[PDB]
Amino acid sequence: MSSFSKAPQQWATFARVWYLLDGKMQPPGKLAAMASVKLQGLHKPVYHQLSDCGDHVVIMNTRHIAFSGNKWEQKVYSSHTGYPGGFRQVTAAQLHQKDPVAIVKLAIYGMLPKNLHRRTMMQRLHLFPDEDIPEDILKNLVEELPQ
Amino acid sequence: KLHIVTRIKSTKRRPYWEKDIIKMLGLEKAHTPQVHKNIPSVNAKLKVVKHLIRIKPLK
Amino acid sequence: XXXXXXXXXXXXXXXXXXXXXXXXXXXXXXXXDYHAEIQAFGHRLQETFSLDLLKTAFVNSCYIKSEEAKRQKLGIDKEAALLNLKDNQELSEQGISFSQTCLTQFFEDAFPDLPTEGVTSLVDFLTSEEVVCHVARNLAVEQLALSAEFPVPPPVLRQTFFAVIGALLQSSGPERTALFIRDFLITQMTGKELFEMWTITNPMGLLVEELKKRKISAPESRLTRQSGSTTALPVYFVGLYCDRKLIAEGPGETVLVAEEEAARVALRKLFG
Amino acid sequence: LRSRVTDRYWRVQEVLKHARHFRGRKNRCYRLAVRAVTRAFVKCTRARRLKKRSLRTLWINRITAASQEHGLKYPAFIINLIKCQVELNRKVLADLAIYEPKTFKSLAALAKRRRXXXXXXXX
RNA sequence: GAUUACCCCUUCUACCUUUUGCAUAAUGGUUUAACCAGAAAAAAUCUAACAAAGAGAACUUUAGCUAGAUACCCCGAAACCA
RNA sequence: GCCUAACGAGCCUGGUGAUAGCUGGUUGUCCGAGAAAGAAUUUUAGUUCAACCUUAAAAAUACCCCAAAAAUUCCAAUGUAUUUUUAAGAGAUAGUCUAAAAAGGUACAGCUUUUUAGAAACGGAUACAACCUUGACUAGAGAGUAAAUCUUAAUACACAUAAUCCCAAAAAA
Repeated sequence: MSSFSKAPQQWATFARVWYLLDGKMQPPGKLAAMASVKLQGLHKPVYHQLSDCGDHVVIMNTRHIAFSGNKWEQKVYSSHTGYPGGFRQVTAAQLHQKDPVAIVKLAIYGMLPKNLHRRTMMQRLHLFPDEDIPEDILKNLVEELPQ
Repeated sequence: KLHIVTRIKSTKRRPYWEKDIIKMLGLEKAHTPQVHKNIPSVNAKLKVVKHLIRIKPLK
Repeated sequence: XXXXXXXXXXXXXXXXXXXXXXXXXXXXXXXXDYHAEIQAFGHRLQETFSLDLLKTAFVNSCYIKSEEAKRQKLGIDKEAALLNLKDNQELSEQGISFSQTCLTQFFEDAFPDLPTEGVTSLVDFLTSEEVVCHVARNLAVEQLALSAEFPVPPPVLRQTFFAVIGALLQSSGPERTALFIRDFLITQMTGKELFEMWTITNPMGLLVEELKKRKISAPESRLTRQSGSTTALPVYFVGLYCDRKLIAEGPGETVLVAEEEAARVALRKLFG
Repeated sequence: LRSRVTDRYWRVQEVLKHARHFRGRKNRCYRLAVRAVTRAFVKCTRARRLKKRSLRTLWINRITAASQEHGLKYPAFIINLIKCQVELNRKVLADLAIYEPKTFKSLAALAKRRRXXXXXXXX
C-alpha cells in the first residue's frame, strides 16, 4: 500500500464487540480492572485515546461476588447530599442486601479516566443480581477469566 | 595495569573539591569512560570520588 | 517608501474580492516562443521528434476559428492556417486507435486470466476522459496548450493530449510510447476502483457466470455463524463455497451487503 | 524628527495575523494576542517534546495488547526481543502488531521458545 | 499535539512590579489608537596625522602630541519665602 | 472657631522643573561570560574601598598536594590547566531552608544568633523554594538509563463542612 510523511495509523472507527463475564466468587474490583481494560479497549492493538474504541461489557451474577477479609462489614460507602448532616454511611453488607449491582459498578467507576469518556464507557456496562438475559437471544462472545 | 574510570553519578550537590577531583580525572560528562595509569596519586583521588563513579580494569 | 508598500498592500487586498480569469497568453511572464518550449520538452523527456507535429499537437480548432474570425472582422490581410487542424485530426485518429491497441496489449499480457468483460471495463476506465485529463492537468500540459477561448475546458486539453500521443507515435515510434504512457496510467490507478465499477451490477451473478465458465460450479452461500448487535450493526459470518470447498468467508451488517462483499472478495480472488 | 509611521501598525498587523482563529479579544486586541502567542509557542515546544512520550506510551499499550493476546506480557516480550538481538523500534513493532499478526505471532513464538529454553536450561 | 472543512479526550498555576519566595486572596491595568521617560570625555581603550616633536603663535612632551569615535533617564509631595 | 463650601493659619502669582536616600515606571534581535555579604559610617530602606565580576593586553606560573614538620597550616610527585601583574569599567552590601556542630529558648516553633556543606528545568516526591535523580546546543513519529511509583510491624490458658494519610482495588524481572 502507501504511507506518507510520518503519520500515526488510525483510519476511521470500528464496531464494538459485546462480551460476557461470569460471576460466582470472583473478587470485586479485581474484575473491575480487566473490565475497565475491555471498557477502554486497551486489549486491542488498534486502540486510540480519542476514538473511544472500547467495547461493551456485560457481567452476570454480581450478587454472587465474594470479597475477602473482614471488609464485608468494614467497607463504608459514603453518600452525601447538599443538606447539612446529609452524610450517609452504607456498609457493603446492607448494600449487597439492597442494591448489589451498585457495588461492582462503583469498583469500575474509580478505574476509568475522568471527564467524558468515563461516563461514555460507563453506559457500556450493565450488571444484574440474577441471570436473566434477553440480550443473550442476540448472540455474543463469552470470555471466561475466573480468579 | 591500566584502569578505566566511568562516571555513573553526578558531581552536582557535592562539594567543589570532589568536582576538582573529577576534573583531575578528566571527566566532563557522565557515563564517559577514561583510560588512566595506576598510581597512588591517581588512586587517592579515585578513592575520594569512588562513591560517585564506577571503575573497571582494562587493557 | 511607505507609498509603495501601501500600494502593494492595497493591490494584494484588492485581489481577494476580485478574481480574474486565467489567460493563456499572459500566463508565462517571460516571452513564450515555440522553439523554447519544444527545446525544454526535448531536454526533459527521453526522445522528441517531429517539431512541426509537436507544435500542431498543442494547436486547437478554436484558436484557428478565432484567428480567421479576427482576420475577417478586421479585414486587414488574409492568411491560411487551415492545414494545421487537418493535419492534427489525423494524428488524433491514429492516436486513439493505436492507444486502444497498445492498452489492449497491456491488459492481455499483464492479466491473461482476466475475462473479456473485465478487459472491456478496465479499458473503458483507463481511456476515460476525466482520468486522462486529470493526468494532463497534473503534468502541466495546459501551460503548453494553446486555446483562444479558454485554457481550462477538458475538450481542449484532452484532444491536445491525444494529439501529443499520436505525435509521439509517428515521430518516436511505438517503442518509446510504450515506455511513456504505461508508466503514468498504472501509477494513477492505485485503487480498488478498477474492479469496483465492474461490480456495480449483480456481483453474485457475475461470480456465477465466471465460475460456471471456468470450473462449471454453482456458487453456494452458507451462514457459518452469527454474532449479533442490535445497536449499530449486526454481524453475520457468511461463507461462500463450491463443491464443499470454501472459496471465501466474511462478516456483514446485512445478509445482502455481506453477500456483496463476499462475492467481491471472491471476484478479485479469481482474478489472478 | 522621526515618526511612528507604519512600523507599529505593521508589527501589530503581523501579531494579529498570527493571532487568527483565536477566541475573543485575543484575535482582535494586540496585547492579549501577544500574551496568547507566547503561551502558544511555549505549548508548541512542550507538546512537541511530549509528543514522543505520548506516541511511545501508545505504542507500548498496543504492543502490550497484541502480546497479551498471545499469552505473554509486554516486559517478557521486551526481554525476549533484547536477548534475540532485535533492535526493532516499538513503532514498527506496533504497526506489525496491527497490520501483520503473523510476524508478531512468529516473534511471540520465538519469545516463548527462548523463555522455555532458558527455563529448561536453568533447571 | 492528534482528529474531523467544526468540537468533546489527553499535555500546562495570567502579565507586570515588588520580593528569600506570587496563579497567588501582594501591586498596576476596561479595551483600542496615539503620546511618553540615559542627552556630560578628564584620565583611559580604539581609529588616524606627525614624531623628539605635535598642535592654524595656545599648551603638552624621558614616545609623545593632535583630531575623531566609546559611559551617568522622567513623574510626585506635605511645606518655605516674596 | 471664623476670615468666599477642607484654616494649628486663606487664596492667586512668582521664586520653581523647591526638596524626595522613598514609591510607582523606563520600549528591537542574536552570541559569550556571569554575582546573595570584609570592616566602617548622626549609619541599617543610603554610601566608600576590600570579597567577587567584566573588557582589552602582557609576564608568569598555579592548583589537586604523600612521607620530612607545626581539623588544618606547608610542600614533592599526579593528572592539569590556569594563577596573577598592569590598564579602564561595573554593579552587590533589608536573603532563606535542609544536613552536621553549637548558643539562646521549653532535648517548642516555617524561632533567633554563628560555623561547615548543599541549594533553587518542566524527571521523582499527589500538588509544593531547598529532599531524590541530573548540570542546561537547536533540529529528529530513534535508542539505552538515573531517581521514583502499588505492600509489609504486633500480642497476655478525643475536635469542630463530605470520606479515604493522590483514584479504584490488591496482596501479605
